[PDB]
Amino acid sequence: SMEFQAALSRKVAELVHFLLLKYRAREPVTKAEMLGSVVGNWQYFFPVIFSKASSSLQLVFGIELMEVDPIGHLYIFATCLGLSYDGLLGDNQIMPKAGLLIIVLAIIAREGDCAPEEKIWEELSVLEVFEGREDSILGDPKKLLTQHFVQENYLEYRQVPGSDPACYEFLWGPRALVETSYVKVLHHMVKISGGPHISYPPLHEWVLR
Amino acid sequence: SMEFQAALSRKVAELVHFLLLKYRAREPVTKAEMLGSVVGNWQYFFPVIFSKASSSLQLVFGIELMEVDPIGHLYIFATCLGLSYDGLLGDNQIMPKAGLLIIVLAIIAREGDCAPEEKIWEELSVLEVFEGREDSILGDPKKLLTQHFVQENYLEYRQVPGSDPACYEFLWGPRALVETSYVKVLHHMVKISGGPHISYPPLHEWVLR
Repeated sequence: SMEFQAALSRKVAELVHFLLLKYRAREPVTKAEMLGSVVGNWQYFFPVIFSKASSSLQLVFGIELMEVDPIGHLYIFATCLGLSYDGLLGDNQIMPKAGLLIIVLAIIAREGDCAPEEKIWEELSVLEVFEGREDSILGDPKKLLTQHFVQENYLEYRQVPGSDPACYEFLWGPRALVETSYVKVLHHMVKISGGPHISYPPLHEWVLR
Repeated sequence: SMEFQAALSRKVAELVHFLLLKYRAREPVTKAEMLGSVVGNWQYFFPVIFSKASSSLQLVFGIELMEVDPIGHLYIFATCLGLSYDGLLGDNQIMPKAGLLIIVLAIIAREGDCAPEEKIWEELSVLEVFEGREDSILGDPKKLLTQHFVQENYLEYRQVPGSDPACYEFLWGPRALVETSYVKVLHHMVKISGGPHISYPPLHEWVLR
């Protein structure tokens, strides 16, 4: 189970890397090409592998794999919510950033007009992508990442008006307001997570015994 | 020696942290305040400690400590070359970025109009500030840092014209050209490193024996 699941997950990660390379080249991709990457044995597991990889693309990277030919199984890529930014730099092997941008936008939209930076830090600190490197000499990578988002005008960062000592908050920047909307971001979050839960357990009913 | 130098360097790092806090608050600082941070014993070593800390500020962080009152020993701060950017974010404990920005600008100015990104990566990879975290899932921190500099318009990043497959290069952005100049950056580099060296050894003279 644990070994077999490790090997299966390795195949998933290989397909994710292959699809990311296709995305960088702005090349379409077929099921047949993907089976030309799922080497040997694991052909039988293509439905699950594919289904995981696609999911990863949406959730981690903010990239949507879209079937344009159901018969030939031809796929193209789009950035989630149509954003004009994916955080890439030429052909350098760095991670697309649109998923994390959308997560931050969603936290802000959940809170209202703005969100204290502490809420952003708390929410981002639970994501495994930061792999315990908060203590980097250069600076906490999640905060430098939000700096990326502020410099691209998707976010605005400002002092909370009238705070002493100074406190700071994030709002949607002009580019975020032009390219998307509160309803589209919140809908995307509800869609790609599945309907949420955390329902309270039966501590709301009385046994009347 | 090694222990004593470790303790002395720890005092240097404490003074660097204190001066960085003063810089964030845009507060002036006196020698007397600094001795109120060099706790106890190490008062006698204030000349060397100070001299190291100040040097660090220039070389690592791109911050110049400037004496405005020789009698009272009052100091203020400036960003090196007068840049309007230091890479900070509110009161978050992240490292000022102006020194690394100036290093990149200097590599470009050394090469001419532009520099291939590979030269930038090679030169940045020798700096200990990146502490062997090139393999971060989020992306290589030195490349994300250059992304900071491109998004602030200090750098421009573009494909090398006519390259196949695509190669990429860095040039000075409009903000860098407005705020400083090639001569000022190259002079700053010559100044803060001391006059360079790496002179060839006596493999250029003939012993004529």
